[PDB]
Amino acid sequence: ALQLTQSPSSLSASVGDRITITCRASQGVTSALAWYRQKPGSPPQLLIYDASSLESGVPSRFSGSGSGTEFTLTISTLRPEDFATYYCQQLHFYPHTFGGGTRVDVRRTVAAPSVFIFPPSDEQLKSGTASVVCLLNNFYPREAKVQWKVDNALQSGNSQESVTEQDSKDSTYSLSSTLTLSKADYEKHKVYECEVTHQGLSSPVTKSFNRGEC
Amino acid sequence: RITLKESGPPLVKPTQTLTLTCSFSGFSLSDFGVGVGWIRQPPGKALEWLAIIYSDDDKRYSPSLNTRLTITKDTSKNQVVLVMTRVSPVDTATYFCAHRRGPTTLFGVPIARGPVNAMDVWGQGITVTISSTSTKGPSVFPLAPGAAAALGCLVKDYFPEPVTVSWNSGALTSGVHTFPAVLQSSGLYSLSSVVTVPSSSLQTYTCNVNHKPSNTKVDKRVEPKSC
Amino acid sequence: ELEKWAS
Repeated sequence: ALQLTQSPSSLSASVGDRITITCRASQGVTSALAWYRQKPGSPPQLLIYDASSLESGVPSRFSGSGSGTEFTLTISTLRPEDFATYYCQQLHFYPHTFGGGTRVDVRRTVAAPSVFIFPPSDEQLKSGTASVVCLLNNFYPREAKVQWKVDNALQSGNSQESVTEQDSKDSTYSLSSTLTLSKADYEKHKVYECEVTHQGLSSPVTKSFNRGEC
Repeated sequence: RITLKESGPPLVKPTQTLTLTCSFSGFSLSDFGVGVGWIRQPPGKALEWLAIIYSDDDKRYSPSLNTRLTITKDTSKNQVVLVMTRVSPVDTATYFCAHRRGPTTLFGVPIARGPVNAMDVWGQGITVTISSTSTKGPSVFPLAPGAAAALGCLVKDYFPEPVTVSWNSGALTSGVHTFPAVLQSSGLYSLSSVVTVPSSSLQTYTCNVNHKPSNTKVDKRVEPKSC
Repeated sequence: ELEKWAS
């Protein structure tokens, strides 16, 4: 079906800035497009309907323009409540698609993550499972990539990660990634490595340990 | 003033049928051209359109979910119901219903269609978790180690959410990061809580974990191993 | 297909 692509997917800014988010459709949707702002924990809120009409009760700093395949939302003077995720929605064709969203967060200096790797506890091992956790602490911007390697084999499909919300004092994020293996598989290898790529790191940093080394 | 609110079960098991109700006030589903739609949002993901129904009773569904969705209205009760069959874990999401305006009329004559291009009022959303797990308390394991040191606790295999974690009975707050839990393929949640301290403080560190649902409290003191 | 109120 019809594709709606938002740009950028993520954007950093400060109070008082002017930002503009754009949304492009794969086929023309005339003026049937709406913009929403969604704050964490709340439902999306309508800002602009029919590509450019200002929704009632919505502050005038919000503006929408465009028609056909290209639309833009601009917030002229960013206020603290605007740090949020914005979505565009097309209503010309069924299904009524939403774009992928664009996250707007507090800008600050790039900060590389402090990385730490934790081996599984002997207590967990006795239960038959092995969790290897990697921590990326206080970094910025949000995008980071974690790659697990076991005896140099690239791992895939056996890890999960979660990211904290932007810290209200730091403006940094932290990320936890868990590699999970059976105790048996765990025992069949030695070098457990967490490789981290991030904008603040000149090149990838790797933190690792050799299993059983005492 | 238009308001909508979603209701239904917070927890549902795979293969089961999920029935969600949207009760609203401020408009009638008998008003001209009005619509009520459903949109969902898996945790951390984008909004996904599901279906919509209009007062003249036309219905439309997401093509990807068409076979599992039924939307219906009960005009006299001011409710719209969405029934999803055969749910699976990927259906865990926050589900929202929303109002869609019909064209503006002048002396009962449609003169403006621009107002239909948006879903203008939304309900708070209802969180639905799809898992076959029964209530279960977490196993708590230690996570042990600019020149900052890190340690923590891995709160593993519990259900359902939430769990609370604090450090040193609430006295340790700076440098603490408790991550949002991930729902494992097993249907149980898992989360880590860590804390960073000056590589010298290694002071004592104990995480206090509490999963109300299963009556499971645990205090786990964590230290820099090696006996 | 085209939306209900379609253009």
